[PDB]
Amino acid sequence: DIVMSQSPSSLAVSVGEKVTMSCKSSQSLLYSRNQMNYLSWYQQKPGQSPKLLIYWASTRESGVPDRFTGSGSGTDFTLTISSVKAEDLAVYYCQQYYHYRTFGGGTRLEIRRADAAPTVSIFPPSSEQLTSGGASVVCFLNNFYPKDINVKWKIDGSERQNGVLNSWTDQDSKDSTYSMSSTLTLTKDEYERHNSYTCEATHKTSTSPIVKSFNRNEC
Amino acid sequence: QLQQSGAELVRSGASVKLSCATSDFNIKDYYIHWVRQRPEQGLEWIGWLDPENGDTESAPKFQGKATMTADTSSNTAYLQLSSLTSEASAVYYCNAISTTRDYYALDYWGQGTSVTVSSAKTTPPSVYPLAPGSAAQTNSMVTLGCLVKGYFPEPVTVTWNSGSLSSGVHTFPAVLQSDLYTLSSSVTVPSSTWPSETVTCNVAHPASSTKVDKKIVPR
Repeated sequence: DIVMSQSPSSLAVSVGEKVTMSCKSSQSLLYSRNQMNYLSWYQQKPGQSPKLLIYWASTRESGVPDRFTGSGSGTDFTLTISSVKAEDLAVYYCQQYYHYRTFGGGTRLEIRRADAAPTVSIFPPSSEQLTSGGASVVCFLNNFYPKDINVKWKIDGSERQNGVLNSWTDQDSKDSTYSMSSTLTLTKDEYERHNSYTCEATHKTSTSPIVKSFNRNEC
Repeated sequence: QLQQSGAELVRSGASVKLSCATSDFNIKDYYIHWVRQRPEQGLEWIGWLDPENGDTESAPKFQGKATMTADTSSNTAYLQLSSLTSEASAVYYCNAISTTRDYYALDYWGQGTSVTVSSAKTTPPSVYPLAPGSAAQTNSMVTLGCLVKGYFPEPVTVTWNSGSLSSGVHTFPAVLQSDLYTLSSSVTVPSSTWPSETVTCNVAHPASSTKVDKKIVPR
């Protein structure tokens, strides 16, 4: 059984820069009476199926930009991208097909871009959900960078750190920003018990917390 | 272009039958490989099948636990996984490879099949429209959302206006809370387009043949 290891586990680079990631196998992938390296590189963009980029260590698959270059022999291999495009965002894997087939742990490529403050939106519960005894308050924080962000909920001034669901989207292939959803679920009764609801966010992009809120009273 | 069967929910200890078909070529001119990806996990090779003669091979890990067969009549490939455990919950891909054709290796991938191994029952989701609160029109851009709550298992598909609205759309990864999935999606359109024009989010939950269309109407 051949083990594959890749480094870095992840890195971030800005558009236009060159990038190099390596792959190591515990055993040589160079077949003696053949002179071929049984290694391949795959790329997997978020939500998509993986795609073959390189095989035989250096043969580029047709339809693969010349930006990608595969080198190495034996136990050491590298994948290089001359000028990174925002569309190159994805996880890269190397696979050995010498003895069975095994994939390395993969290298995650992120894109570095200019900082961007998030656009925040808060939503009261649906009249339909309330008619069912539930009450979920939602807050969206879209198109921001870097990914690091702090969100806290407040109800009538009191913060709530229990019953909050948060989800981050993968970096956007177009603008390279991140978006996030934060849902606070309560019972209709607890919801009808209070008046003010607040979604408060802290991002390095501002020295002041971005706040959004509403009062159940209004319509 | 490869077509795979739909999401499957199977009971622990049961078995599953996965299909991979095509009509854009004879599956006899290819080798069929199955690959799986567990949540927040890397790629894992399972085995290959030569439709041409029925020859197959499985990774040690899947020995005598994964039957692979083919029906070249309907140009379909199958993969049977027996005595499934919770660990087998993942996204299964089929990959059709060929190098005997042209000076370049032919590489095709399926879209993937989500297999969830659990003792829980399928649960259709509740779709709630998220309209802005009174204060959200005195601006230029407006954000709307749909909350897809309490479903099982993954995945769900969400579109807006049947795909006519894609720019400005953000669909957040589902979060698991109390053995049920919750996911949300947002779309931002010009304040001049909504509410003047109708915005609808469409939700489909394969596992339960559930189809929902929920129009976003102002409060």
